[PDB]
Amino acid sequence: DAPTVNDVTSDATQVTGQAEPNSTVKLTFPDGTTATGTADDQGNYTIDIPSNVDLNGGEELQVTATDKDGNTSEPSSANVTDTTAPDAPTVNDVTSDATQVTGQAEPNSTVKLTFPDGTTATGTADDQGNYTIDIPSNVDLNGGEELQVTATDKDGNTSESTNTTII
Amino acid sequence: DAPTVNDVTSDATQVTGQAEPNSTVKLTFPDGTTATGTADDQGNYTIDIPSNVDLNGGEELQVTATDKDGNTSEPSSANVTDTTAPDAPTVNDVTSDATQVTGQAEPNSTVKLTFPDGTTATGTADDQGNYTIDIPSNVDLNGGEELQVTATDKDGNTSESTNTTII
Ligand SMILES: [Ca+2]
Ligand SMILES: [Ca+2]
Repeated sequence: DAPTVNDVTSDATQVTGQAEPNSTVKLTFPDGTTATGTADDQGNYTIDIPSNVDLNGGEELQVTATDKDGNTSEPSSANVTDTTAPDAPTVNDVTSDATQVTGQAEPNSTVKLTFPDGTTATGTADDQGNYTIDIPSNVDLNGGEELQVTATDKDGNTSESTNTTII
Repeated sequence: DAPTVNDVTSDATQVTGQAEPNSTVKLTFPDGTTATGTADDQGNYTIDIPSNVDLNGGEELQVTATDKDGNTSEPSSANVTDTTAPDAPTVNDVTSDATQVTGQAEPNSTVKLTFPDGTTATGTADDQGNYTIDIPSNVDLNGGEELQVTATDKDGNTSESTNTTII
C-alpha cells in the first residue's frame, strides 16, 4: 500500500502523489517536522511544504499513508533534486596590480571569473565559501575594466553574476 | 597618436585607455552616439558610457583623440564582450497532459527545461523570442511537480531561472 511520491525539486512548494483514496498521507522532513494531506476519492494527494522548511537539494523525504483503520503503509522515499542556483558571489576589490581575485561564494561551488576580454579563470569555493582565483601574469588588468564572477553548484545551477571594476 | 582602448564588456560603465595628454578622446558607438573625455597629464583617459547606450556585446566602438589644434588621430576600435545574461524566460502554464512547453526568451538563446527528476530538454527561441520544447515521451509529468526554465546566450551567460508548477 506504499504511496507514490512525485519528483520533488528544491524549488517545489508541495509534494504530490497517489495513495489509497481518503487515506492520511504523512510527509516527514529531515528536521523531524511533519506535514499531512488527505488523498481524494481517486487517490490523488497534495501536501503543502511548510514555510519553515527550506529544501536545498539532496534531502530525503519520507511519505506514508494511513487508512481509516489505523494501518500505515511502508514508507516511500523521495530525494530532492537541486534546481536552485547559488546566490551571487561576493568579489573583493581588484587592483591592476593584483595577482588573484578573492571572495565568498556558496561552499563547494565552482566560481568563474570572466576577464574583460572574454577569457575565463575558475576557482573552487572551500567548505567556508572562500574562493581564490589566480590571475595569470600575462593577463593584464587595467583600471576601469570590468570583471564578472558567477558561482555554480554541483548540479550545474549558475548564480546571477557579480561585477566589479578594476582599480 | 592612435589611442589605446582597454577591453570593454557589456557590463562596463566606462571606457578607459591611453591617449596624448590633455587631448579630447571621443568614443563613437554603432548608433552614432558619441561620448567624450579628457586624457590626463599622464595620458590616461576615462569616458563614461552614456546610460542610454546599452552595449550587449559584439558592438564595434571607435576611439579617436583630438589635440588642441583640432588634429584628430586615426581611430582605434574595440569589440564589446557580452557578459550579460538574458532576462529570465517566461513559461506558459503546463498541464500534466502537456506534450510541449512554450514561452518567451531572448531571441536565438538556448532555453533549457529542467524536469523534476533533473533531466533536461532544450529549444531555441525564435526571431520573435518564442520557444517551444517537446517533452520527451519517457518523461511523465504530474500535477504539483515543478518545472524550471533558463535561457543562455551564445557567450554562455545563463539567465535567472523561471519556475512553474504542473497543473
Ligand atoms: Ca543549489
Ligand atoms: Ca547577453
